[PDB]
Amino acid sequence: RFLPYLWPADNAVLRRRVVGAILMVLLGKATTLALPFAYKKAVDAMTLGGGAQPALTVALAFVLAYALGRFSGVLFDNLRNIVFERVGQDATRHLAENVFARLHKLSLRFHLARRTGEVTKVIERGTKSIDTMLYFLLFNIAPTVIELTAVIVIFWLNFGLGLVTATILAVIAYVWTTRTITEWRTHLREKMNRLDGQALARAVDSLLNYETVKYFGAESREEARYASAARAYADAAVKSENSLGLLNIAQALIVNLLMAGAMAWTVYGWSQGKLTVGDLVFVNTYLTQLFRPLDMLGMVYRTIRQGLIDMAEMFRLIDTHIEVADVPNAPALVVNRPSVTFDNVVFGYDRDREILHGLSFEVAAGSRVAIVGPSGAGKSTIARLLFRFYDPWEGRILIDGQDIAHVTQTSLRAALGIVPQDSVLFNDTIGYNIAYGRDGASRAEVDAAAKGAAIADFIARLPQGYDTEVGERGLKLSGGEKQRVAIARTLVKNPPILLFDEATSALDTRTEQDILSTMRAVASHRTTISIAHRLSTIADSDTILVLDQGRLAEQGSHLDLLRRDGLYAEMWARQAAE
Amino acid sequence: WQTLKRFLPYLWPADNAVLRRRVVGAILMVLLGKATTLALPFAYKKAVDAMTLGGGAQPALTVALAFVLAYALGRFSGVLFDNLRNIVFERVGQDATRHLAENVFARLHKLSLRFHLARRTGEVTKVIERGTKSIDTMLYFLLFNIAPTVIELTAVIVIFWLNFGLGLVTATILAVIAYVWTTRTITEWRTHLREKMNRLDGQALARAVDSLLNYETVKYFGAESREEARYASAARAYADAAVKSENSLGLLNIAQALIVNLLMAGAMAWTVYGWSQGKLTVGDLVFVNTYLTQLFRPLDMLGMVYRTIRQGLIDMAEMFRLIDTHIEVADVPNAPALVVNRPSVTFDNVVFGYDRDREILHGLSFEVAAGSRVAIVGPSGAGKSTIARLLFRFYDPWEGRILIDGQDIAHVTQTSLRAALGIVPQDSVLFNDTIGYNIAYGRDGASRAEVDAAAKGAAIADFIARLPQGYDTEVGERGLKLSGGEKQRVAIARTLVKNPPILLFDEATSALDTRTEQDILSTMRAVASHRTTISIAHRLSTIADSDTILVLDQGRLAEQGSHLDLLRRDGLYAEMWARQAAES
Ligand SMILES: Nc1ncnc2c1ncn2[C@@H]1O[C@H](COP(=O)(O)OP(=O)(O)NP(=O)(O)O)[C@@H](O)[C@H]1O
Ligand SMILES: Nc1ncnc2c1ncn2[C@@H]1O[C@H](COP(=O)(O)OP(=O)(O)NP(=O)(O)O)[C@@H](O)[C@H]1O
Ligand SMILES: [Mg+2]
Ligand SMILES: [Mg+2]
Repeated sequence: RFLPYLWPADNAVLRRRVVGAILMVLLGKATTLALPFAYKKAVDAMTLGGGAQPALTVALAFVLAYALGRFSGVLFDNLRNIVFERVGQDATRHLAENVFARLHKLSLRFHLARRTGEVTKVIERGTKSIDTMLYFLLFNIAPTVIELTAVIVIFWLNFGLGLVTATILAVIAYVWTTRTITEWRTHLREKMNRLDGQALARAVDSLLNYETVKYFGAESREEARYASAARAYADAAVKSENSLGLLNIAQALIVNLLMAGAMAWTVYGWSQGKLTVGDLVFVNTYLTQLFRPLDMLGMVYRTIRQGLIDMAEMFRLIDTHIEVADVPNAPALVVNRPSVTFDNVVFGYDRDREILHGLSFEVAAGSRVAIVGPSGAGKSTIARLLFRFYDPWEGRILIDGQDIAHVTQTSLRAALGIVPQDSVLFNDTIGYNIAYGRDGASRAEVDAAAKGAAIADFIARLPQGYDTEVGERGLKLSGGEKQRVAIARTLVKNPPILLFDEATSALDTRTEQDILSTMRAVASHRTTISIAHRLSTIADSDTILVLDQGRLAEQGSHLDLLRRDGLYAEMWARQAAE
Repeated sequence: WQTLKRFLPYLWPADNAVLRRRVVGAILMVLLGKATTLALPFAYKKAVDAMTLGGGAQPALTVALAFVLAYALGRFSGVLFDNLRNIVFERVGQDATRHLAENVFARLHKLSLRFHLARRTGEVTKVIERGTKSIDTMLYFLLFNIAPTVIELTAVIVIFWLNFGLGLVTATILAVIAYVWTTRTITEWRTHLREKMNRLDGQALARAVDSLLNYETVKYFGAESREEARYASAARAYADAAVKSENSLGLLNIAQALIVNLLMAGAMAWTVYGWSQGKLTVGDLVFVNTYLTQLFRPLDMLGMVYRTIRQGLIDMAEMFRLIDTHIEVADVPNAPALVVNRPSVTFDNVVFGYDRDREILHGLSFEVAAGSRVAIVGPSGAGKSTIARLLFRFYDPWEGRILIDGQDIAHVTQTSLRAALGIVPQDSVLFNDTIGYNIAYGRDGASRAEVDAAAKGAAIADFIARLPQGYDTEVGERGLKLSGGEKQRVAIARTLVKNPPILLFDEATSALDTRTEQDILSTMRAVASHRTTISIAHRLSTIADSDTILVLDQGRLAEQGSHLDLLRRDGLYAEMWARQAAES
């Protein structure tokens, strides 16, 4: 139940669009009720002839009534479609936009554990389900009931109470058989959807690892592992479509038994002198015009049922994946002095394995602090917690003495600029990626960042320059070039706090020192936290934080830590060993 | 087109199965259904026996039995035969869809590295889905919607010829010709809008998927609304195109209805006039009524059938264009296998660039000796990973050649060449599975002993042991739940499980502390005897103890020699090593 979302629609002229559309339907249905009465002009072709002329009433009245009735029915249906198409496309678009936004609202844990193909299939299928569900609720529930009741009333009036009882019995057995077969088919369809999602997810995962498959020559292995899920889906789909065919034959059996009974009773009434032969075609046309909407209601029920289950699936994917949230009436972060404080932070990604065991440190405002440690000590975890992708179990994190968990995430992330360990670029040009740092960045800012990131000369020597396409995830650039593009993005952003998580690992020391010296020259009060395994990158830092066993082991300058003969001294001795 | 003549050799292996029986049965079912549909109004035309020869006990027997037997049972048998065709053909159809999807996936993995580097994942996904669906529906309509419609059309024409002379048949063929004409005209009117619409849909989905891949980036720069707007733009463009297309379809439907109902009025008016002259009966009225409805019901879909066949043909031609253009490396005719007796590597005057407007390798020549441990260093952009990609033959050089044990890489099967190489790439990507599956991926059917030995060699065995789920820990998409060093060590473990004669580490230990790195390297040097090891690294301490160091600068080999030799020459490597020992 997500009701209030469509209510803004009446702000527009959608009223005028929907009412007329509904109006069209009604008029079309009206002609469909005046179509068999139009066909009892054959009575005037046999019984009593014509009041004025026997063949003139029949010819003229019949051509006009039957032809215009069928044409006007189709015309009103298509007029409804034509006038409602704009509203329908706008509704589908708004649903897709809101789904996309809610998908970007989800937590980092979800996107790290996601499967892109599965998410794609689930989103597509659920959006189609919701769209068709709303369409059927607007155009296939009230008109069908109207036709059903109207045709029942006409049979009541012109044929007593036998035809209506037979018709309601047929309709009730129809809805019962439909429910039974649909409930039988729900399991197969659910399994089929799940298998299709898994198959598409596996295919997309194989696409993401194309270079891996090439590196290990496992093309046939991936082909077979996709064919497995493909064949499972094929079996499930065969079962489901056979179920649908059986439902169709049962529905046809019921409707045609009603047909035989009705026309037999009508001709028996004729043979008893009660009814006319025109009543035969009367009941014929009315039963066909009643068989169309019941065939519509069967698929309407099936579609609403599976649309509800697919909607539940998609929402279950977009529901419970929001860990970090703003506290009620959260204020904005005020960065007067860009300091960072880790106050006894205890954190782990999952409760069964703890990574940070009460970590505490103080990055002074405007300082240039480094973070070292072995692989797995939890440095990138510090980076992720500072950006509040997760909340710590115990302790807290402060920026200028303010708890990040008690401030709006927007203001917190506006004060931070992160160059991640895994740098990912948009499948666009270098200019777009570098300008992405700030919305509406000027060419001057882009050039300044490219010069500060030591890629201005690289971009200048490129045949397409700033318009060079970087490919998916920027893999068409070299590693150092991608890292420098990320640095240029964060420089365009220009926040008070900067965090380089292994930002220059793919750079030669010369280019790295160019970037760092340019930053130290042009920056005045920027705080710069840097993580690196290459100790030469951070030797000239103001302070170095040695992380060990999820805690802070040592802290101090390069010379102090070397003289203290501690853990950092061992690192630098083993790395500076000739 | 000739694409269908070129595509047909693949539906030729399909002919060898029992699916001959299933398709024959399906066609038979169709034919029986059409026969019953034709016979339906023949005996609904026993309303004549109701009025004419009527008013007694015998007429009521003729009529009751006549309609009960023929009309009700006939329409039921028609629907039953339609669904019987569906049920007997469902297996063949699903198998055809599955085989098409498998072949599309295989060909997609057959394309060149350039394509996948420049690809758009969401666009590729949407295009593959739409094209496979279109080809499937095209084949389905060619098999089940061409012969039955022609049969019904000609049969109803013959029946009208017999029971109504030659005026009705001429009117009917005129209506049919104006119907197909209007359909073609409107379809070609909307085709451009449909192509633009499909293109916009693909672009929008590609943009959304790219935003998904950059979730962390969007979060880092707070551009959620920016991505929302950049997706909404293409979404509403697609919406406008779709509105235009569906309105075109609505006009097509009203025009078809106009034609059909004009023919209806004319035919039934002529029938009642013939009745008024004593020529025809009221049964002829109901006759022509049911026959005209049963004749224009299949045409109500051939309009879309033409659209579907056209778009399926163009998508098939697009597929053939994509496979005739996006495979740049191929095996020479009767290519032999690579015989690596002595794992040496040779770059003989290699001139290469990715695009012709920018050359990266300017006549590079070097000799990696068999069993040696050579390093490749240089500034960012010199073309070291380019050397790595050329050695694996992702691209072919413009000039020069590459040799492994004296054999030209371009004159050997790619499978044997790539089997002799094991590379840890600069961009390590893992499958969205467990650590055990990723490490075991190095060799098909690797044993637990090999996986454990490789995890020990990559210095990650202890880490996996201390994990709550051990080898079954999920690494996430692209292995982003592991750390950088852990992911690199998993990649090293993969290449160690593979255990080829030649190994290439392109920045393989950059995210590792020097201790773990030296553990891995010492373990390798201990267990390896005659393995050739090419290593690329900016951190020179990783490669200082190499047998030879190759300095690459702007695509040319500048210096060459041991660590001591290059340090003593006071050249570029000496400058790099002095600047890297910063002692600040
Ligand atoms: N999302 C996650 N789920 C589970 N475990 C995780 C997740 N992210 C990180 N880890 C683990 O947490 C530990 C610390 O990771 P991380 O903070 O990246 O350390 P790191 O040392 O700074 N990166 P590195 O230099 O490459 O070793 C490692 O054992 C990771 O495998
Ligand atoms: N597919 C491609 N299309 C265009 N340019 C490319 C492509 N691949 C690589 N390049 C360029 O080729 C040059 C060198 O690429 P690369 O082989 O990665 O050198 P590299 O030595 O590995 N750089 P790095 O790893 O950062 O130290 C760079 O200018 C790249 O941008
Ligand atoms: Mg890290
Ligand atoms: Mg590289």
